[PDB]
Formats: sequence, C-alpha cells, structure tokens
Amino acid sequence: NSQVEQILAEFQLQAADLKKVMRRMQKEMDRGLRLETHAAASVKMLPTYVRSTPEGSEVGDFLSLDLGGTNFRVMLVKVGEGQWSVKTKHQMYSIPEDAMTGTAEMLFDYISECISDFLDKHQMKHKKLPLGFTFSFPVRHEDIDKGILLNWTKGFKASGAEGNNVVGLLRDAIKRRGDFEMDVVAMVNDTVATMISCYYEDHQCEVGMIVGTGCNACYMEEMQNVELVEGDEGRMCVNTEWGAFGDSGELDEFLLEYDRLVDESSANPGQQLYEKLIGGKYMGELVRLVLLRLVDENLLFHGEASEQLRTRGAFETRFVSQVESDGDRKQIYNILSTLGLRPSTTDCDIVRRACESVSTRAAHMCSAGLAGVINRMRESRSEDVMRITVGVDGSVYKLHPSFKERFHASVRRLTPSCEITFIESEEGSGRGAALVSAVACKK
Ligand SMILES: Cc1ccc(NC(=O)[C@H](COC(C)C)Oc2ncnc3c2cnn3-c2ncccc2Cl)nc1
Ligand SMILES: OC[C@H]1O[C@H](O)[C@H](O)[C@@H](O)[C@@H]1O
Ligand code: NA
Repeated sequence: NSQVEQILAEFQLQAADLKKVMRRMQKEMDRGLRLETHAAASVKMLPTYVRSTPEGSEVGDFLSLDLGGTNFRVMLVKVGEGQWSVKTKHQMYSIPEDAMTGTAEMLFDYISECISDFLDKHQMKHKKLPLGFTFSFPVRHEDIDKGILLNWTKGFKASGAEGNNVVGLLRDAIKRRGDFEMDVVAMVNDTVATMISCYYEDHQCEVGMIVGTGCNACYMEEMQNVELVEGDEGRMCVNTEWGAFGDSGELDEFLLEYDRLVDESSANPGQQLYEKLIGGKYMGELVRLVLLRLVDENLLFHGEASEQLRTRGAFETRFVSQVESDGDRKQIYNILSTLGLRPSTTDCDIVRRACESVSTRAAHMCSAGLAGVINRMRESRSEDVMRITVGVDGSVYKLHPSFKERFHASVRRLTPSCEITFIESEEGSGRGAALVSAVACKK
C-alpha cells in the first residue's frame, strides 16, 4: 500500500502547479486572439459570430441537430411568448463505426436518414423549418451559418470533411436524400450552444463548458480583443478549443507515462493533449493503464491481469464513474467481475483509489482552465467580485459521482474574487442550436 500510494501520488497537482497551468492558459488565450500570433497559437480562440444582442428571437418551431459523439440527437424546439416559453421534443441516434470512419457523405447521409425518421415520428415531414446545427469539432467560422472543419477530434475520421464547409456537407446530404427540406441557418460548437441555452435561463451566463467525451469552453469576449473580426463594439463568443492546450509543449512538465501512451495510441497523436488529461474519451483508459502499472509491479490482483484488462479501451469511463459511486464494494465488485477479475477486498479499494487519482487530476486540470477564462473576463471588466454563470453539459461532469464537486472546489480556490453559479444544462448542447437559429432568423 506504501508503494501503491506513491505511484498514485504522481497524479497530484499542487496549488502552485494549478496556478502555473492557469496562467499559461491565459497567455495561450491571449496569443490565440491576436493576429500576430493567432496562426501559431495552440489555443485557437475561434470567433463564432454569436454576439451579445438584445434578448429575444423569432417565435415558432426550430429543429436542432447535435453531432459530437457516436450518439447524436435530433430535437424540435418551440419558442413562444406569453413571457417567453421554450418546449422541446428529442430523439437519440447511435452512429455505427462504418458511418464514422468512411466518407463524409456516408456520415451526412446517415444523419439525414435520422432527421427523416425524426420528422416521421413527429408527423412533420411536410414542414420546412429552420435548423440549427451543433457540431462539436474545431471549426473556423466565416459566419453564423458557415464553417470549415479544421480537424476531427475525439476519434472521428470521416474522409472528405476536413477543410470543407460543414454546413455544405449537411445541406448536400439533405438534398441527396430529397425526402424533406430544412433551412440550415446556424452552426455552432456544443460549448456555445450550452452557453446560449443557459443564458436563456440566466442572463449572467457568459461561459459554456463541456466535460464529456471531450473538453472545451467558450466565453463572451470584448470585440476589441477579437482582432480576427473587425469591430470594437459589444461582445462575441469565442470557442477556445482549449483541448489543444499543451500541443505547443505548455504541459510537458506535467505529463506522465500514462499520458504519453494514451496520446500515442489515440486517433490524433500529439493533439488535444489537455483534453486527453480530462475527457471521458480517455479517463477510463488512463485508469486502465495505471491498473496495469500496479499489476506489473505485483501490487494488484497478485500481479495477474485479465485478457480484457490487457485490452485497450475495456475500462470504459462509465466504469470510473460507477467505481466511485460505491462503501460496501458492491459497485466496484460488479465492474471488476464484469472485467474477468477476482479482486480482493484490498484490490477494490486500490481500483477506487486509482479512479480517484485520474478523475481528481482531471477535475483539477479542468479547473485551472476555467479559472483562467473566468479570471481573464474579470480583469477585462469593472469587477471587484465578478458574479458569473457557467453553463456545463457533458457526461463526465453530469454523471461522475464526485468529479463535479472536486471541480467546483478547485475552481473556487483559483477564483477567490469571483462568485460562480454553475448551471447543469439538461439538453443545452441541442436546445441552444435551436435558440441561436431563432435569433438568427430574427433577420
Ligand atoms: C447571428 C447571431 C445569432 C445569435 C446571436 N446571439 C445570441 O444568440 C445571444 C448570445 O448571447 C450570449 C451572451 C449568450 O444569445 C441570445 N440572444 C438573444 N436572445 C437570446 C439569446 C439566448 N436566449 N435568448 C432568448 N431570450 C428570450 C427568448 C428567446 C431567446 Cl432565444 N448572435 C448572432
Ligand atoms: O465536445 C467537447 C469538445 O470536444 C472536442 O474538444 C472538440 O474539439 C470541441 O470542439 C468540443 O467542444
Ligand atoms: Na474585433
């Protein structure tokens, strides 16, 4: 146990580590905003064309598509005035591997089939509506309804997409199918969508964050600081793409053996390193690799590992969450037996410690990110204590039994001059795309 706890201790980050990360994130943000350094910035600070504007939208029905993982969502969002009301209906769709690792057209054809299914099941296929698209990958926006995919993240691979107008890809697929018509009026990031949906509930919400399969944030920047887009008046949402923080070496002093290994076998070696420390795509696999380290030292399972624990990806991140949901070891035993293992009573405690060590580092790394954003915003204003609302969506955050609590407390220590309200978005990644579309249509 002695030696377990010092192998596990490599995952600790001191206050001083977290402040260093925070400040470096603030300097990368700043690099990404300036024309002189934008092109070489690891933290891209992408203009979204979502602006501060008087409250209100068109009234009516709006479709939303939300693509950001293997599971995706179609939504019908009805905006009405009394005063305002928003009601939603959704369906979920799972994308087969074939459709994610083939061509862009195969991917967008599958998407359009699903839209078709949604419209059938809501007896509205004869209707032509405005559609907002939540598309959760790095995009260079040229307008609210136009954007070029820079690169796939989170293991997506469809060919023929990178470098192309993602909105064009959707619209072409819709037309190929010829079974329905929609006006694609807006495409946004999931961070952005989450923030808009949250703003609707709370006007102080000016940051969106995702801690899901990937990890990213967006926030409202002053237009004079957004040098890529002409104008000094008002604010525009910037999609930080903070996932790529570290991709210029900024994190090198913190990366562990397990981190290099996750990166090397990932779909995108050398990219999204910050996100690899945090996102649900990778947390379960980090844990897996730590559990193997403790085995090949004969500190775990008497040094015998199962077939499935030697198998990349078999420690799914939902396991990490379930482990930590356990004190009778029932939750831990039920995940471990699943894996072809026979834990002692001590192993169960060891696996729960390992989960904790990875999941805690994630919450801590993530808090430094968000603190960076929130402190920068405070500094750009007339704030003694800044009260701000953050919209947060993602499965790590919503479902991980203690990640959230750990994240909040770490965030608060790094932001001792702000009071932060975190709003857990029920379906903001999807609803927000509809609401942005409604605002866009009001033109
Ligand atoms: C092209 C375009 C479209 C939209 C926007 N801006 C917005 O959608 C703004 C962004 O504001 C940030 C600070 C979050 O958000 C909104 N701008 C205007 N009205 C809005 C909202 C959000 N809800 N909401 C709203 N409020 C009341 C009823 C219905 C709605 Cl949709 N900018 C450009
Ligand atoms: O889904 C959360 C995030 O995952 C990845 O970081 C994507 O690059 C990013 O665009 C998205 O916001
Ligand atoms: Na500007």
